Amino acid sequence: MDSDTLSGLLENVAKKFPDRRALSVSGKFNLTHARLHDLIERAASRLVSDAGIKPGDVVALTFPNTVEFVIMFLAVIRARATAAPLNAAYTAEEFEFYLSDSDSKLLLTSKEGNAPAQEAASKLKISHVTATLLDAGSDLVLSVADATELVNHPDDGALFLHTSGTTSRPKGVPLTQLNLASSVKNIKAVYKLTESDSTVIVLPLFHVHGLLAGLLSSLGAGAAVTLPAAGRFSATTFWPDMKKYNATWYTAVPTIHQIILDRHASHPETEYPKLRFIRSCSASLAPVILSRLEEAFGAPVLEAYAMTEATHLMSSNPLPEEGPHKPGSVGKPVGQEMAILNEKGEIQEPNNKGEVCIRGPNVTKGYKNNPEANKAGFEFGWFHTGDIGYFDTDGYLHLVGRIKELINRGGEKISPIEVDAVLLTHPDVSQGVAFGVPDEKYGEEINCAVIPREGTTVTEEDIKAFCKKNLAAFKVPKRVFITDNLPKTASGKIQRRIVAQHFL
Ligand SMILES: Nc1ncnc2c1ncn2[C@@H]1O[C@H](COP(=O)(O)O)[C@@H](O)[C@H]1O
Repeated sequence: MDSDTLSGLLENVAKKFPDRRALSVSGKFNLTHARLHDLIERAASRLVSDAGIKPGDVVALTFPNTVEFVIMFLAVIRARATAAPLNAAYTAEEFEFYLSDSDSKLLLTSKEGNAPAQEAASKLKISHVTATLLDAGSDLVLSVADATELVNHPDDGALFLHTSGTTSRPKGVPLTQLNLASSVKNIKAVYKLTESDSTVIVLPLFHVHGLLAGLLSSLGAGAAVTLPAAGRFSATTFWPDMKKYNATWYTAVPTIHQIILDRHASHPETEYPKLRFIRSCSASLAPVILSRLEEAFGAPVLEAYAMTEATHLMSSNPLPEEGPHKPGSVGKPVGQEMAILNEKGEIQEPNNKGEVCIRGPNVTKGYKNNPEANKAGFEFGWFHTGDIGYFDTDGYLHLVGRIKELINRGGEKISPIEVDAVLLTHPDVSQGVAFGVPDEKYGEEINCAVIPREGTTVTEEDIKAFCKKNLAAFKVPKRVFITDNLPKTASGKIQRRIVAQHFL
């Protein structure tokens, strides 16, 4: 059943499991793998014959998490075109930038549309076409007027995204059919996803975590995916959806797991479904959150490490049946090479820190139009992640942090990851984030911000005293900012430099 293109893999899945459920919209749609497959084929045929989509063309998509997004995403890559999913919340200015930068030739939206995206597309003279799924007797309806021997090549572009800009400049990342097929195989393999598995999407599908792990790897296993009725995560409908659609796992970022834990505290379900595992990725999972999750929902919590340039998955803790999962660790490399290198590019022995570097068929060939970033980031096939970590003697990776977020206090580098984990263990802390700030005496100093739990009162001195009991003195935040809100990216991450800037 494996293939080196995602479209080929999905064709194999549809032929083997045509009547298994593939894609549900809560309360509304329940598509099987054959039905979904054919909706995609017919939509791709319309893209080629009626919307003039040629191999190598880029098609932008901006949708909530909907059935139309799934169908059209897969129709675009099936037509040998590159999908560029974009955040529906962008301004017309941002849409204009991303549409121009990706070389999009077409903009797809729902029937309801998106006014800023359409404004940007009109200005750039990029065609706009809408997509609507009506009922189970009809093809998906495209607003363009009136596929079989399309051949998908592994090196065809399939997915185009941009990097976050947390520590560097936002760069364009082109990913191929081969990149996608490889990551879907890796993700399926390490979690042993099969056609009996089922999940609910609780992350945006325009970022690789929700897209590759939640959606595409499920489909690639003949498994089922459910989208929330309202096109985005809802803490109140989450467990009803997980129960009704027989979910066996889910994946989220730590901030979303925290929201789910808060909901369990204020409104526990009388019963929870028994899951195979719960997955965390994209930002550090504090050990205390791992333990709270395992206690609350009774399933093993497996942390993974991933990035856009690796088409999501790089490493993961394994299934209990294959090995332990370690709090504070992101587990072992899956289906790719990984090495810890010092600044002279020498491989490090276990328990020696250095830059995490990867090599494999899941890794982008290179940033778009950025020969200097490619010369700096790639060497003999190996990509430099910008993350500092080390392997323990079991070969499990422990992340220390992004190179440019480590706090250099008088020659000693502090890990904000480490301190975050400690902050979240304070009885009255709901959220917390440590960050580096300038310091006249030490060059850099560590500060942090915390959000107290509802109805609790916390002081800077409380937090500092608690930190002192649990960290070497040099790591203790010198200033503690109390606040009621920490901004998050759409990918569910708190950006350290933004918080720092806000409180300085
Ligand atoms: N499990 C994790 N723990 C800590 N950091 C992570 C984890 N997964 C991803 N990251 C970080 O997220 C970055 C990728 O972010 P992006 O590709 O911009 O969505 C990585 O290079 C790491 O710095």
